[PDB]
Amino acid sequence: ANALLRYLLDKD
Amino acid sequence: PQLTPTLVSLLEVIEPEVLYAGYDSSVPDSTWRIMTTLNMLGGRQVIAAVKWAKAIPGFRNLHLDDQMTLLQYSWMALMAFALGWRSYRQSSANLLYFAPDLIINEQRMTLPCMYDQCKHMLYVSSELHRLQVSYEEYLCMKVLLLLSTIPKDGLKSQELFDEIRMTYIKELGAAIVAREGNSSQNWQRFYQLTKLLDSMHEVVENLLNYCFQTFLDKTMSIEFPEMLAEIITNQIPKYSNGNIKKLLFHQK
Ligand SMILES: C[C@@H]1C[C@H]2[C@@H]3CCC4=CC(=O)C=C[C@]4(C)[C@@]3(Cl)[C@@H](O)C[C@]2(C)[C@@]1(OC(=O)c1ccco1)C(=O)CCl
Repeated sequence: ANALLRYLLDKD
Repeated sequence: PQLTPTLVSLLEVIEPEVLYAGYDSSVPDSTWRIMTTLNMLGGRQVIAAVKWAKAIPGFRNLHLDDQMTLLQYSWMALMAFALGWRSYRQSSANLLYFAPDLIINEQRMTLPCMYDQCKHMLYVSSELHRLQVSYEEYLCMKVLLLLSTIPKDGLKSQELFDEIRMTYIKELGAAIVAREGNSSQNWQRFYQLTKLLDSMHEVVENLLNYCFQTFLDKTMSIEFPEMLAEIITNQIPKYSNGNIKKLLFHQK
């Protein structure tokens, strides 16, 4: 869940 | 006698610029058009808030699930508080400054389904005005809102979280002192500002109730971007399950 959120947190 | 840079000086540097809504005003207003445009603007503001949060020293050291959880719980608090600040700074009037190209004055507030919501939002700018909050106080308070709500059973990095939160409580104190004002009343103002933080919980409760309602209403045809839709979908059950813990300064 909150996939876009996780994506933004986990990126360079 | 401080030999290190102030945290608030950093917060000033990482504060994101104001975004434009891209609202077309060559065509008559409608509640639907405004709400959709604001939702899309909100999505982008929240994305900018993620980058902002990651620039707060220590935040990235929290467990990734914790970083996610904090932003999910507080995105509305962050958005409403910044809205209040822009509104407070921009005018004297009773207006909401969502963006330089989307300002809602007393007139636009009479649009269908917009009065009660705007009133709840205007409360924030009203309070900031009443207390004459400074930019530095505002920046510290905004960080505390990010750290204002956690799961019922806490975070994975609870110890680091607590240390970070205490750090910005201290920094809020520093901002009060740095503020051009009454010295002997610093501790009273500390109470007043943390009282305002407590009341943001109710502000958010109201705005989220209406947001959730709109999001679930298939008759209103209002669009949400992926960012907000995912967060809202994930949060609705939690508020129902009571999986939430508001960190109150002045209540048990
Ligand atoms: C009352 C809610 C709260 C609103 C958010 C407040 C906080 C916020 C501030 C912004 O600057 C941009 C976007 C949001 C994140 C808002 Cl305005 C929008 O998505 C729109 C939101 C959810 C909301 O806004 C309104 O109804 C509204 C704003 C002005 C008149 O009505 C809504 O449910 C519409 Cl889908």
